[PDB]
Amino acid sequence: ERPTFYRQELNKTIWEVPERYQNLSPVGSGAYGSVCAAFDTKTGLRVAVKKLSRPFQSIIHAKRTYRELRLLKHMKHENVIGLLDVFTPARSLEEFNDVYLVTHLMGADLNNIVKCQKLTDDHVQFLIYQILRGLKYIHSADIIHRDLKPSNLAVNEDCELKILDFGLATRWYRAPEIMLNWMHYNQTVDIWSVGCIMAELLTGRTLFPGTDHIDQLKLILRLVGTPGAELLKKISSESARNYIQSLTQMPKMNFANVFIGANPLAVDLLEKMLVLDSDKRITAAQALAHAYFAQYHDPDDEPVADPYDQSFESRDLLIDEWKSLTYDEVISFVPPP
Ligand SMILES: CCc1nc(-c2cccc(C)c2)c(-c2ccnc(NC(=O)c3ccccc3)c2)s1
Ligand SMILES: CCCCCCCCO[C@@H]1O[C@H](CO)[C@@H](O)[C@H](O)[C@H]1O
Repeated sequence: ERPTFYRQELNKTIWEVPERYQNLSPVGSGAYGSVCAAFDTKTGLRVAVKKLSRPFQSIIHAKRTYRELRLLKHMKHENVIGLLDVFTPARSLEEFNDVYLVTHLMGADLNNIVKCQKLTDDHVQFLIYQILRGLKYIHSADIIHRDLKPSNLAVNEDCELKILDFGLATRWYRAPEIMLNWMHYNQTVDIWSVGCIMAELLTGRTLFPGTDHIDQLKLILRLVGTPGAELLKKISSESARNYIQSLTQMPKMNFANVFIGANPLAVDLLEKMLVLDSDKRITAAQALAHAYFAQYHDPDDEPVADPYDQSFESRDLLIDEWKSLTYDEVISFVPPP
């Protein structure tokens, strides 16, 4: 049957949750809603419960709620945030107004683990491996993260890592094409980010700590060189081309000297991730097979996602339609094993 709910005032609204979730304590809040830590008596897990704010206030809010719930329900992988539970106190669609999402309580992100220090090479292999493993899965669903950074990487005390699309400096890890509003993005935009994160774990220093947009791009070109002919022939914007040919030629730096001291296999991998031309960057699948990850790579335990129907993105529906579709997704949810 339906669980027994209780009501408690938290973050200035009445939260109504199943009695399995105990000891709600706010962690934080913002425009999106707010989040309480709780204990799930049923599973023995520490969890985070998020009450969405204004989920159906407008067409756009409603479609965003639907998008969020669909994504969360589809993501079932150890290195990606997933859903333990979703609930509403409403007993019918007619009563449906509030959506609550439940996931594992997370207490630290990659910045907290790193502390601007060098990590050991073995530690970097393990962390980067997990990121790539999660990215293979995400990319296999025809999804691109687009803003992968340390603040979106949760890590527990066993340094098990999960990719998030939220947080628990902002542009230092972005692909250069993303910062130049290129569109037509490749999934390897995320691989650029992995390269920036990996470099920083090894060296203890941000790779491209630009002061602003143009400075970021200047630091990038100084390392990887100015665009070569092969890259230039794929640029359709006549302003971008003539600006690019007008810059002084700079060669690609010698990565072996830049990251001197590093495992030469790490250097090799960085050379394959941090390529300006997104078409020539290594994929997540290819990177998992790279010799750097030999102690962790298991081709039979690097799973891919089921096909992910994102056709709803192209649709323009009424608020009550998005609301109804969301309600269907709440009611049909089956918790993980
Ligand atoms: C958009 C903003 C956020 N959303 C969630 C969240 C919560 C439940 C379900 C889902 C899908 C996301 C967040 C979440 C999820 C899990 N753990 C946390 N934990 C924390 O924020 C945290 C931070 C410091 C100390 C202790 C705890 C937050 S943060
Ligand atoms: C002056 C700085 C130049 C930055 C060049 C970035 C090149 C990124 O690479 C480009 O990505 C596009 C997808 O986004 C693809 O369509 C192109 O084929 C690919 O070359």
